[PDB]
Amino acid sequence: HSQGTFTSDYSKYLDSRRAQDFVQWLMNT
Amino acid sequence: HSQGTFTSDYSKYLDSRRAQDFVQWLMNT
Amino acid sequence: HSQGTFTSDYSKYLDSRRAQDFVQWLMNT
Amino acid sequence: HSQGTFTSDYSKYLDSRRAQDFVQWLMNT
Amino acid sequence: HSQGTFTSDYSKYLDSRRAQDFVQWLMNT
Amino acid sequence: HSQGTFTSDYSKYLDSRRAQDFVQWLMNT
Amino acid sequence: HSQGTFTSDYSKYLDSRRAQDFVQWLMNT
Amino acid sequence: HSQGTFTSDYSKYLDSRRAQDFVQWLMNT
Amino acid sequence: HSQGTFTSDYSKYLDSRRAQDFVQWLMNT
Amino acid sequence: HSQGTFTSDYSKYLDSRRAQDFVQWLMNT
Amino acid sequence: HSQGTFTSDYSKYLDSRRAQDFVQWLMNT
Amino acid sequence: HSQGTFTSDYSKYLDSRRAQDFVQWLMNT
Amino acid sequence: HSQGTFTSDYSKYLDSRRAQDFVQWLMNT
Amino acid sequence: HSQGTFTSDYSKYLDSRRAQDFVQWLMNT
Amino acid sequence: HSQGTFTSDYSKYLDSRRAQDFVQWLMNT
Amino acid sequence: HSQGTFTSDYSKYLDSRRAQDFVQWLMNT
Amino acid sequence: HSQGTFTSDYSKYLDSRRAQDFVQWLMNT
Amino acid sequence: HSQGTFTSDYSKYLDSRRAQDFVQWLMNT
Amino acid sequence: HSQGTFTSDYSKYLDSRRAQDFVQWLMNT
Amino acid sequence: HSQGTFTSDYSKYLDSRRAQDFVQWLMNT
Amino acid sequence: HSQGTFTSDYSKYLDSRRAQDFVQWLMNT
Amino acid sequence: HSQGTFTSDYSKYLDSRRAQDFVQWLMNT
Repeated sequence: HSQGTFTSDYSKYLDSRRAQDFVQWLMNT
Repeated sequence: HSQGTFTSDYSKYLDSRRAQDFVQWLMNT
Repeated sequence: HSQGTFTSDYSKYLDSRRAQDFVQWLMNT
Repeated sequence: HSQGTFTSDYSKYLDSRRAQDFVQWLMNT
Repeated sequence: HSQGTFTSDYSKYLDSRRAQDFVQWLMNT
Repeated sequence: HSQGTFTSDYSKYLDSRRAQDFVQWLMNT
Repeated sequence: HSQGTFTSDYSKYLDSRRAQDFVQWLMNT
Repeated sequence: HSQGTFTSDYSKYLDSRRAQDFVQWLMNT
Repeated sequence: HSQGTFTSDYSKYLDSRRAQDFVQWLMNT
Repeated sequence: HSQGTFTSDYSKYLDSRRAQDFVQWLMNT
Repeated sequence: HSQGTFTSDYSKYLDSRRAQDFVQWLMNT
Repeated sequence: HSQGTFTSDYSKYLDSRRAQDFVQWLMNT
Repeated sequence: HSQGTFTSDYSKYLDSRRAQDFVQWLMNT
Repeated sequence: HSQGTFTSDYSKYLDSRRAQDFVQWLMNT
Repeated sequence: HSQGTFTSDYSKYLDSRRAQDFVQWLMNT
Repeated sequence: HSQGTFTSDYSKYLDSRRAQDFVQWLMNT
Repeated sequence: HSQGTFTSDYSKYLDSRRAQDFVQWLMNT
Repeated sequence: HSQGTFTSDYSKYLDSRRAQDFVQWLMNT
Repeated sequence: HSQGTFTSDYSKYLDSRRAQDFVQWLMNT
Repeated sequence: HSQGTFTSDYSKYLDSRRAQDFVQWLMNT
Repeated sequence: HSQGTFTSDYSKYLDSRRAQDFVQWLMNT
Repeated sequence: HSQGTFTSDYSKYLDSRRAQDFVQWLMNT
């Protein structure tokens, strides 16, 4: 697990709507 | 598991709608 | 499992619609 | 399983529509 | 299973439509 | 199974249409 | 099964149409 | 776990709507 | 755990709506 | 089965049309 | 079965049309 | 130019060294 | 040029060394 | 040029070394 | 040039070494 | 040139070494 | 030239070594 | 030249070694 | 030249070694 | 030359060794 | 020359060894 | 020359060995 990146998500929705809104800008000169 | 990257997602929706909205920009000079 | 990359997703939808919206730009000079 | 890459997906939809929308650009000079 | 790459997908749709939309560009100089 | 690459897909559709749309470009100089 | 590459697909459609659309370009110099 | 980055999220919603709204801009010259 | 970044969130909502509103701007010359 | 490459496909369509569309280009110099 | 390459396909269509469209180009210098 | 993001940088150094040092952390729950 | 993103950089160094050092972390739950 | 993304870089170094160092992490749940 | 993406780089080094170092991670659930 | 993607690179090195180092990870669920 | 993708690279090295190092991973579910 | 894809590379090395190192993985479900 | 794909490479090495190293994997389900 | 695919390569090596190393896998279901 | 596919290669090696190494797999179901 | 496919190769080796190594597999169902 030295470089291990463990991700766990459990999702349960009844009559539901998910709206994840993400704007990202990254310019390096 | 030295470089192991474990990802687990469990999904269950009844009459549902998922809207993941992602904008990403990355220019490096 | 030294370089193992385990991915598990379980999906179950009743009368549902999935909309994963992803925009990605990556130019390196 | 030293280089093993295990992927498992279980899908079940009743009267459903899937819309995975992915835009990717990658030019390296 | 040292280089084993196991992929399993189970699909079942009733009156359904699948739309996987993927755009990929990769030029390296 | 040292270099084994096992792929299993089970498909069952009633009155359904599948639209897998893939664009890929890869030129290396 | 040392170099075995096992592929299994089971297909059953009632009044259905399959549209797998794949564009691939790969030139290496 | 020397470089381990463990993330765990458990989600359960009944008749719910999630609205994560994120605007990010980062240009460095 | 020398560079470990552990994040844990547990979420449970009954008839609820989440509105995380974030505006961020960062330009360095 | 040391170099065995086993492929099995079972197909059954009622009033159906299959359209597998594949474009591939590969020139190496 | 050391070099055995077993292929099995079962086909049954009622009022159906099959259109497998394949373009392949491979020149190596 | 409605969504146009124009970036121009002109750089000329004689016997010079550039050290842009940036640390950024952003976790939202 | 409605979505045009024009980037121009001109670089000329005599006996020079460039050190652009960037650390970025962004996890949203 | 409606979606045109024009990038131009001109590089000329005499006895020089370039060190662009970029660390980026982005996980959205 | 409606979707045109023009990239031009001109490179000339005398007794030089280029070290472009890029680390990128992007998992969306 | 409606979908034209023109890329031009001119390279000339005397006693030189090029080290383009790129790490990219992108899993979407 | 409506779908034309023109790529031109000119390379000339005296006593030189080229090391283009690229790692890419892309799994979409 | 409507679908023309013109590629030109000119290579000349004196006492030189070329090392183009490319790792690519792309599985879509 | 409507579908013409013209490729030209000119190669000349004195006491030289070429090492083009390419790994590609592409499974679509 | 409507479907013409012209390929020209000129090769000349003195005391040289060529090592073009290509691994490609492409299974579509 | 409407469907003409002209290929020309000129080869001359003094005390040389050629090693073109190509692995290709393509199964479509 | 409407369907003409002209191929010309000129080969001359002094104390040389040629090793063209090609593996190809193509099964379509």
